[PDB]
Amino acid sequence: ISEGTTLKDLIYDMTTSGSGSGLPLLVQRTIARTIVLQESIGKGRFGEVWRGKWRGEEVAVKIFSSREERSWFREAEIYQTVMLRHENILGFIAADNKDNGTWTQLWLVSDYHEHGSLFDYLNRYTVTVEGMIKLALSTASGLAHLHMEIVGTQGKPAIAHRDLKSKNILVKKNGTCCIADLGLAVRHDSATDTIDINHRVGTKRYMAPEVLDDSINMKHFESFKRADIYAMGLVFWEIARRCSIGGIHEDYQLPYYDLVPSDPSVEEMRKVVCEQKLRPNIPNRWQSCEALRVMAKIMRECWYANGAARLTALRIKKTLSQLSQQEG
Ligand SMILES: CC(=O)Nc1nc(-c2ccc(F)c(C)n2)c(-c2ccc3nccnc3c2)[nH]1
Repeated sequence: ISEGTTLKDLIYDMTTSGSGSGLPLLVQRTIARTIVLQESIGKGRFGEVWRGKWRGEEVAVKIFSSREERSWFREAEIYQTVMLRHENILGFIAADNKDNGTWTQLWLVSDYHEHGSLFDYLNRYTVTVEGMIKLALSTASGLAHLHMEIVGTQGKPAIAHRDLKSKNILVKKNGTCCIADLGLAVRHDSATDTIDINHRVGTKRYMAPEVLDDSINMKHFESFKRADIYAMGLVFWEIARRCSIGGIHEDYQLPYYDLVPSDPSVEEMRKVVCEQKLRPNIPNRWQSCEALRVMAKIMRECWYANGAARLTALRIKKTLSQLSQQEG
């Protein structure tokens, strides 16, 4: 990397470069190793994510714990898949490694979005009925592009987030969300019908019914695409459940808070979803605006305790794409 180069020039030179692929290793490496960590801004089992500057430009640095090396690899593998780089899918910058044995350091460097995750934004603020759409449409524009199975030269195989939730969604400056945390994600090659997979994963909450009572078929790459939606459905609930309309904007709450204890189990969740087939009670005061209902629609159009029955991702994309025209 030459004197004066800016992260912008890198990314630009990249997108507009021959192949729609990430930056050259040696370069990704140079970046990671010259980043200037600022201060931790979030932790987890996956490790911990910090905020840092690269030659002045802020950046996000997710730092895994050697013990969690595979989680690191998968993301690195995926965020670099042939041509996945939507406007709603976390801009991947680089991945690197550093020591030996017990202390090996694994990093993933992305783009920094001040606002943070939805689960934080939905707690710090109260979106507009207008914003509720940008946020919900983008998420949808994203999960679409992720399942969007292209084919040919370098057709991005269809991918399934396998763990979409209010925390793994980041919101930009212009109130545009973007998918993130593709660690548990899986790919699907259409030219040989394969899946690089392998049990019950994801957050014990937004788990779809198929998985909860185990009666799901992993042979067909749909059981995956499907569960993506239901979960993305629960996420919509939270968004509007925190939307303002003249004063009423019920406190933020995680899906199924009044039914099962905080930090649920597979059993405690399997009872209120499989059995009771109960969903987050959509307050009656919801049938107010023409938009607000479209959500309450999709929200149940997703909460079907039946796989195939759920709406497609690409769909909600088109429907909210239209409801975006007529409104605002
Ligand atoms: C659960 C959770 O917080 N997941 C999660 N993974 C990442 C991340 C960061 C860098 C990177 F390269 C990759 C691939 N992912 C982030 C993330 C990304 C950008 C952020 N920008 C500001 C604040 N927090 C952020 C947090 N959040």
